[PDB]
Amino acid sequence: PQVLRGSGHCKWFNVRMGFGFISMTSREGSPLENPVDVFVHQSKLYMEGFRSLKEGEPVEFTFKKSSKGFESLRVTGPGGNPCLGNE
Repeated sequence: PQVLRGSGHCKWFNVRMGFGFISMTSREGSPLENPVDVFVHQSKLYMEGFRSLKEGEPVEFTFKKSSKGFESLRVTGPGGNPCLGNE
């Protein structure tokens, strides 16, 4: 599938279940009128420690369109920094 680019913030993250939602607020640098949910699995998070997202943390990511809607491929913090997480 076409790799897509966006940015936004962590909407929520279920640490135990290993997944969450990103609220995507920009696509390819263009702000959205209507932010949209993007699924994110813990395995896609760029960071060295225990992998999760903190609610509200700003993210940049690649994603794809699947039969379920939008799903993350790789997620970082701003400027390609590691995600913050909850630790």
